Amino acid sequence: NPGADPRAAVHMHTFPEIPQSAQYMINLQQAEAESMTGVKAFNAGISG
Amino acid sequence: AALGDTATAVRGALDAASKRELGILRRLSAGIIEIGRKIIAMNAEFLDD
Repeated sequence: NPGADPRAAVHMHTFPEIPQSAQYMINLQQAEAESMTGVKAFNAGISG
Repeated sequence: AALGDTATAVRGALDAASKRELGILRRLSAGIIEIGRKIIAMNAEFLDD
């Protein structure tokens, strides 16, 4: 029907957006643990 | 730290890590040496020619 263009009339929900802070917090915690122990474990990424 | 920007800039990190591991390694080695000395002492007399 007129007055309702599909791009606003229909909507397909998707996953929400993760904010840029959780990534930073995880990286900070992992780096702190690695510094404390002293073994880098070649981790937090590809084992290589 | 510095997981790859210069050949020397990565040598320091592994050096420090190994140097830190060395102390624990030495403590465990001392324990093993003590065990060995006790074993030698027991072999001295309990065992036959």
